[PDB]
Amino acid sequence: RAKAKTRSSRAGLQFPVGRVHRLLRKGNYSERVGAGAPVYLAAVLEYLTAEILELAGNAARDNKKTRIIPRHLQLAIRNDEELNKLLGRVTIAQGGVLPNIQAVLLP
Amino acid sequence: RAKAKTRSSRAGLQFPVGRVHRLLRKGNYSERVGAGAPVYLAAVLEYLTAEILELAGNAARDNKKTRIIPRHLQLAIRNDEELNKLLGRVTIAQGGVLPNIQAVLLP
Amino acid sequence: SRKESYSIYVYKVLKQVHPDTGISSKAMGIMNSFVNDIFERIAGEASRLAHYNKRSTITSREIQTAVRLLLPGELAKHAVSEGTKAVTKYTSA
Amino acid sequence: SRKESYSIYVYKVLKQVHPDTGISSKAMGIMNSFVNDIFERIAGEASRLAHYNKRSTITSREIQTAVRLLLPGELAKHAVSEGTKAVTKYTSA
Amino acid sequence: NIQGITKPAIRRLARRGGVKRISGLIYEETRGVLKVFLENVIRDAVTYTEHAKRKTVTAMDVVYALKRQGRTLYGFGG
Amino acid sequence: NIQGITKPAIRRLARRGGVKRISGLIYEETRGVLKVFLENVIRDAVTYTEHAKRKTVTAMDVVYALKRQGRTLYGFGG
Amino acid sequence: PHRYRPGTVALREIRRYQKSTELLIRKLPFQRLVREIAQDFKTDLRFQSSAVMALQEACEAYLVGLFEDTNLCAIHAKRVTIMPKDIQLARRIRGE
Amino acid sequence: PHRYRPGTVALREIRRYQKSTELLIRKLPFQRLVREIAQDFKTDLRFQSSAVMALQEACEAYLVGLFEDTNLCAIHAKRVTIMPKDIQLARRIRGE
DNA sequence: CTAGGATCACAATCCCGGTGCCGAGGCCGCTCAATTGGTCGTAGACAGCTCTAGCACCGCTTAAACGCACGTACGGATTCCGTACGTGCGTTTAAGCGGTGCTAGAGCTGTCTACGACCAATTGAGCGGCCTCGGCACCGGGATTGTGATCCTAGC
DNA sequence: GCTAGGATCACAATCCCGGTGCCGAGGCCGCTCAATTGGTCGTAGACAGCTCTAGCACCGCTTAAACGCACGTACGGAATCCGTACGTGCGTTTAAGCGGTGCTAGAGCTGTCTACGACCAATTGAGCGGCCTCGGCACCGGGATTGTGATCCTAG
Repeated sequence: RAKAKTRSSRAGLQFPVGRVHRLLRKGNYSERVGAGAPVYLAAVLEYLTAEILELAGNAARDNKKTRIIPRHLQLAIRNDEELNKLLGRVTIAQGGVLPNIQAVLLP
Repeated sequence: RAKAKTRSSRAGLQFPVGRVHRLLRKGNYSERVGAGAPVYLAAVLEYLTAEILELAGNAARDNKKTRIIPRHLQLAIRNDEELNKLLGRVTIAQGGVLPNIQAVLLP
Repeated sequence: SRKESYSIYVYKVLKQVHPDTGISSKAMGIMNSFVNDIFERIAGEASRLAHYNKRSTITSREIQTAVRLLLPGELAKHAVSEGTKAVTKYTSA
Repeated sequence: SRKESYSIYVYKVLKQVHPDTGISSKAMGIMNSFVNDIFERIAGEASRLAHYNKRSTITSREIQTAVRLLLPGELAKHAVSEGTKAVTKYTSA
Repeated sequence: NIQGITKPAIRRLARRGGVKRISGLIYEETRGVLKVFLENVIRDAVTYTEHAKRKTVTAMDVVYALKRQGRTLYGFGG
Repeated sequence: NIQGITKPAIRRLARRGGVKRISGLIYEETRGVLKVFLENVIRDAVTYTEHAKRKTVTAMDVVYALKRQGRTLYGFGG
Repeated sequence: PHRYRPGTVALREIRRYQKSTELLIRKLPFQRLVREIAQDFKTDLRFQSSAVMALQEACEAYLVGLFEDTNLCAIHAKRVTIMPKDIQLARRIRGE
Repeated sequence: PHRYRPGTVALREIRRYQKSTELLIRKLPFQRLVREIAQDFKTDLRFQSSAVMALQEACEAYLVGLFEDTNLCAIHAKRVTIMPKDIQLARRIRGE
């Protein structure tokens, strides 16, 4: 037979298409799953992960740090209106809060 | 063969045990459905339906009406703290609101 | 084209609890929506409970637990009582 | 007992976007939770979409629509672009 | 057409909420809020329509949109 | 044990929330609110534990309980 | 010759509208608004009558709830008149 | 000798706690509270360390959010001190 | 001349008997999905074992909590003003209702093909276990910034 | 000589740097199990065609509601003063935290079995859409009642 080529590599993705497919079949969502659905889902997940990681790494570099910690994730998420909206009812563990003091309280 | 006896009649219920079962099997909830699950679900639904109709009929009679309208259903739901909690996010079409005026606004 | 509804069964329980009381069409639509909603909530919770425990079958236990999780306070107690009575009566035909 | 995760793939992506940046285990747990949550949301909405239209198959269209419904604003546009590109490349092997 | 939501209508809505006195600036704020809400709902309803390959928005599309936005509506088929 | 949530702790929590001045009656109210929240979460977590026929509440049970109340927690396995 | 003191008619209106259930926004204006808004998403869009009625039911319910919360906010400030700052506060707390 | 005017130390504390991320309630008292509360539902209940840690983490986040909304409520009434009425209003608006 | 009261005039309201309509609620046939009786296999129940991780206890060491005290500043009560909003009337407008006409498109049916489920044979992607060393947390001690007040001056 | 604005100062807290050392991030290893390949085949949905419904467009008529304006009053907002009670700080106390030790319960896994649900065929009756009709409701006029705003009266 032919040398095994992963479905991820065929789509140029880093996320596991085969694993996404298996999780769909065994997650009791529908009777059948199209061939393109796992590819699409994996690509979307990858894009979102890339975006968040990019913003967290940027926040880390501004802090002169070389490792991402929950704080940098909180900063990245809460400083982007769109990401904040997506993750509105989400609590990042060990994230803390954004520095915000009401103007009326200042001396 | 023997005369057809409905599963609803076996359970002493008015709700359709066979239809509750069919809806469960074709609703993509699980690969398998126990024999008692539809019976239990139907009984619970029936109980809730009995409760809300009793309270709505009581509200109608208090309003000198013989037919239940959406108003009576709003009255029943919002005047019961448990039912209100269960249906907290629900909007009843044509239901209106509960008469409530803040004490500070009174003459 | 037939559109299945719970209208008949709602009318039946209504005749049990209020023999002389009728129901408008609007209220009948409301009741159908209510029943469908509660169904979806309970069944979905049971599905999640099955998946979490690495089980396939939704049994009466999953339904009971879902009811306890969704119905507040005394509504759970009586709903559980009703379900248990019905299941018990049914298994003995 | 093995416990499948997204660790390898999220690390690969990080190494692609930030070759000289690492990640703590705690942050790794955060990322895993994030991925699982967003996978659930999108798949669940696709399933509901399929059911609404009396269809039994989840295709790329359901995923796309789910992505539009979930992701706010510009997030959706780019995600859709990424998904379409991936599907196109895959179909041409 | 947003001006069609006249001041008396907004007053009536406030009266149902048990509100006694109204500032002159409330009407414009309310109009804006309503516009935002309607935009969100119609965006979801149209998305649902597009998925079904329909060209007419049905009541079901609106009901579903409301449900997914945590504003479940009873009385229109679900 | 509810008294173990001391006045300084509540003050610290308020400080993280951006609070500058605190009334003396805030402490009893906060304790009550916290108790209610905790009761709700623990109730659901214990229900999950009992359904699994376990005698130890796991972190997953807590995560699920929080999730279903619309307070999804990241960092503890989902 | 007879003039009711400010507030009496307001309270009478409160009672009347809190007792009735019909829709309070004019149908045609609302329909026009809906169609105008939908136009930005797709052209030549048709609408079921029930779709418009559902939209109107949801919008009115939402607005009534918002006015209720706004009223509660106003009273907190020892006031009886609602202003935009009250709506903004209510919405902010609600998460909108 | 030197005495900072009321407010200075409060703002310094705000800055410090808003910059840090550690949990602010003492672990042991919280654990004892959790165990006391769970006792009313089921006896002889054991707790994973991570379960307690998750509960504490979540509770503190919830309370911080509530204090934030309470603070916003206070400012609305032209006050800088939070009182129970502010918490009550915040919770009411949130739907709790 | 007082405040509180009793009395009055009026509009808005709740109430009753009469009208009549269109919906609710029952009866028709029938069809399709709910029921009955059967075989088959695998998912879950039950018993046993392991070892992990939870519970319980003990001894120091501080860090933080508790308590008390002095004081300032912030909450709150009181007063006055003016303007913005409520109330009411006359005019205008466009919403609501009815009736007609049309056609686009929703909804349904029939055909057929693609393409998704399933299997057997294959194997390398991903897993847990092990090792390491450098990014980080902590420390000491300087430089830096900011708060609070003390002393000085130019101008009133 | 008194005052506002400023310069100058004390000193407390924070930011910064260089050194220390540790234990978590990250890579390597063996291997297994679940992802890939090639093939079979059944049915779900795409596509075409057809029908008939209901959504759109238009018109006329009535009248209820919106609008604009006039007037007045009561309410928001600004200002002032009091006082108490929360904040900052020093001293004493206490119990949280950490490290260590020991026990054991129960969570997780494995093996075996059986009973339970899936699936099928045969069949029959529940409940569906269509049809009919008569009484509960919405509406009306005339009335009795209530509440609001104003007035005259009383002992004081």
